[PDB]
Amino acid sequence: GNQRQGVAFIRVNGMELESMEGASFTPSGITREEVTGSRVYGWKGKPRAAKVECKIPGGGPIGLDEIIDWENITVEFQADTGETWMLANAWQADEPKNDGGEISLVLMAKQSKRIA
Amino acid sequence: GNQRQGVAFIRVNGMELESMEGASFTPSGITREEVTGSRVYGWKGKPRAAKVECKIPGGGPIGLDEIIDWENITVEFQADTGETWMLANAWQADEPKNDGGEISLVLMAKQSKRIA
Amino acid sequence: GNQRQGVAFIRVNGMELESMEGASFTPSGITREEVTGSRVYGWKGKPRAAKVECKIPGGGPIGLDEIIDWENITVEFQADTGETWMLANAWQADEPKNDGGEISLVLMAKQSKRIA
Amino acid sequence: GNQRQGVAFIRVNGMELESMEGASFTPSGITREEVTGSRVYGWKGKPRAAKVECKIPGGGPIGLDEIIDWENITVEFQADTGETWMLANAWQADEPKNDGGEISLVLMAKQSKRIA
Amino acid sequence: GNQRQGVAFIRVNGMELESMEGASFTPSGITREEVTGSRVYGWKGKPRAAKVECKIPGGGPIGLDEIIDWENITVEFQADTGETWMLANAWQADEPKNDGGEISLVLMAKQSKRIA
Amino acid sequence: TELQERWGPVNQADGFAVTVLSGTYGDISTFGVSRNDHLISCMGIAGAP
Amino acid sequence: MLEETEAALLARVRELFGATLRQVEPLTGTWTNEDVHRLFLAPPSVFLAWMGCGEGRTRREVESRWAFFVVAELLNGEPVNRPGIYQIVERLIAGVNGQTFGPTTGMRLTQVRNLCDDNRINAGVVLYGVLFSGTTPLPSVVDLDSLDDYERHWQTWKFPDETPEFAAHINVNQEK
Amino acid sequence: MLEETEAALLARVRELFGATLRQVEPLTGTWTNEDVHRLFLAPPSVFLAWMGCGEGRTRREVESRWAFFVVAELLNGEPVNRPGIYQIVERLIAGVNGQTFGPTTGMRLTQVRNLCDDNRINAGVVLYGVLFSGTTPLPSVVDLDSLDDYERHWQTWKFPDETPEFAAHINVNQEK
Repeated sequence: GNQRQGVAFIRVNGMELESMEGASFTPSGITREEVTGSRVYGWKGKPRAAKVECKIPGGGPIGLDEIIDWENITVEFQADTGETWMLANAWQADEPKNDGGEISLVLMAKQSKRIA
Repeated sequence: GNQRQGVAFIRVNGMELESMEGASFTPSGITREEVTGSRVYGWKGKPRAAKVECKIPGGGPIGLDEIIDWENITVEFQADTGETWMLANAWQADEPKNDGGEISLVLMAKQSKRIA
Repeated sequence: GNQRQGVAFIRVNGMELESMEGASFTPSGITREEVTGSRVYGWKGKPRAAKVECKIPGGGPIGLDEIIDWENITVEFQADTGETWMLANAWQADEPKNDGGEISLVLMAKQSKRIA
Repeated sequence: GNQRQGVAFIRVNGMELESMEGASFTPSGITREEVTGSRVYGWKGKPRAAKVECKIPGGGPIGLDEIIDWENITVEFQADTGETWMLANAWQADEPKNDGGEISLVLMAKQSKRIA
Repeated sequence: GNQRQGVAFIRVNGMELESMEGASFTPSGITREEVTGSRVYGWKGKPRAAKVECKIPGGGPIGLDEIIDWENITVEFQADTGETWMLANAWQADEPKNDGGEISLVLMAKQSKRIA
Repeated sequence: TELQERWGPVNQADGFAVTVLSGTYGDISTFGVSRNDHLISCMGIAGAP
Repeated sequence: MLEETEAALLARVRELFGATLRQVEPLTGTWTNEDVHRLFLAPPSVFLAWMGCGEGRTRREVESRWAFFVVAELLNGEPVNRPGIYQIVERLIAGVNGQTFGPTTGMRLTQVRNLCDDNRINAGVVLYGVLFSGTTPLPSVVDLDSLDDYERHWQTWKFPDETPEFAAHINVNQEK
Repeated sequence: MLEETEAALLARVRELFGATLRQVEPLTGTWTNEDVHRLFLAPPSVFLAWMGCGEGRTRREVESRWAFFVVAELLNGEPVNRPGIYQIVERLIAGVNGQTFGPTTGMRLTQVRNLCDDNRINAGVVLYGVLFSGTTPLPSVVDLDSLDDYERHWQTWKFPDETPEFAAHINVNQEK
């Protein structure tokens, strides 16, 4: 109780990546858009891939080369409250831009499982 | 330890370009977009070119004509922690705008190697 | 009996630093904050770095250069009542200045240990 | 007869805390605010968290660590005139600091009930 | 033995400048700052330029025009306790003003070296 | 006497004695009352084959 | 907890100075204009005098103000040993600064007065006087201890006086 | 470090003024209403008097306030050398401002009082009085040195008194 999430730990193969102020998570599932004609006509399904967006301070143990060479890893987004999702067979996306000593980085995978 | 990167030195042909507050790096590799059909279906590859974005205070030893006349140079993005990337056969891209006493500049190369 | 905190001693590397008055110690922990929405819910955590703010007479045997080159030291805040706290691998923050024979030291560390 | 509030007692877990002066209690409720448009309409509500701020001597029997580890406590603000309020499941907010044998505690809770 | 700083002497081009009270000297170096994310990590560097803040009576033999035309000078901050610092190629910052027979000079330099 | 000399603060040798008494409960109680020594320990057994 | 504190300062002074000071003795009252003609000075010696207590931070602590009156001899307008008296004052300040003395802690130097007018100059004594302020706590509430067997509980409902009484004499620990 | 500071100030004054000042001598206590009839003034002369010390910034330093009482003669309502006495005052201020004098450093001028009432005018003396404040440190703790061959280490475990004693007389540096 009274443990509303404010800080989250990202982990990659048991490394606990150094994260910045804003970490974002989107679990995998179905995106439910609109299918509206004359009436509302319910909704329509659409697949979604699980995504974790985090910023890493540069110069840490992880380094940027290991970031850009990540092809098959299993990541874990753990909440301070306790909500611990895991992404198997993950991969980094977008450009790992090294702006102002911070590594803007996103890791996404096809499956998201809430363990413990 | 406790050397999280906050400042970076950019060097061209061993000249250590005078760079300003915002310096950005993107190592060369593969940009990992997604192809998703009914299911997530993994990801898709796409080539990426190494890019260094820096702002130079005008009136220094480097000048602006030398900037616009750079066709084949060797660039080195050194981090205060120690991560030193190197780009061979680089070239300045975009327009080198001399706005408000600052030389916005971007240097692009087809390869980035993490030396030392 | 119910003795209260009087003078506070600031030590670096097992050597006393002349702290004039009002040396401040902020322990490392979590800075709980309100989470207000439709109704008040609980508190939100945020990691914090332990901090010691002390004031040292200028021109002392310590020297200004030795102060400004304190990347890794081991600070100790000792309350005369007996409780003391140790800063593991602390560094000098802020901008040191020797104004009027006076300097202010903000030594910040990852965490503080209740030793002794 | 028309007695006024004199001293105020701050208690945690049924144990008095030494308060110097100006130990402020703010009840939990709604902060009614103006709603101004073409004319004056009424007031708008906003939920609040009850909050007791009090100053404690450092180095005392209470100890700094026990203060910084107060995730769930039961605070009581008692006015010597007779009325008293109890904080349901309060926690320590703000950034505690032992500045010159002085510590400020902002114990904030979801609700405050006028017991006794 | 343990002598402290008393008066501070501000010299330009090997000649004293009459500084009334509280001459300020900030050394050139790196301003280490906290880096907080999921947890506290370390410190971040940022280059800093050395600074001397001295107050001179107006209308003196130094004059105002000579002060405002100090593009390249060699400032020396000497603590009477013995330690002295020299500013490599300092220049006048800020906006000089001869208010009430008083002028404030912020002589700012790229680097400060502990000579003598 | 030998153990107290050993267990003394100068010889620095440490020794402990372990004994077992076979008999009836009263005899073991009387022995325990009689001895009163912190360096000997006994176990009492009744009718041990 | 003032008396324990003053005993602590006196013991500390005795330990620090030893035979250098001829004697040490608490002084009743601050140094007035006739203390010189009334006390057994026997200089050089120092006197510890409690000058009162200002309000402390809390309602359980106060800022006690103590004073160290140092005495010596100035025969023929010449101090008996000027380095000695200066060293005595200086060491008294140094060794009784910051260090706790019993319940009181945070001894901070506040003032040092020369405190030598004609009354003491013609009496052949210097009276350099040090002052101190310390965060001394108030004594706690006296505890209690008693164990009596709980056997009877007499309750009386507060009815009107001449209304017939209603009460229960419970008498716990009764078995039947 | 006050006596050394006094010696430094007196030496500096003697060096600066030389034969212009007839004498310089430390004064016991600040200038009272009777020092004129009791001192060997021999004007023109300068007296250095310690006026105490207020609390400094830290717990090892104090703000010591000294005083320079300058004396001269005013025969027939006319000072002997008005330029001379004014020059003495100005040069004493200039040469004892900012400059360190032994451990004390940062001498700052704080006040210059005329300090010439009827008691001194009728006695034919002017008493221009300078005051100074300086950051002077406190003496450090006395060091120690001794070398005794470590040979024995008796350690007694704290059991209740009449419980049989437990101890170890280690006696290091023993071979067998």
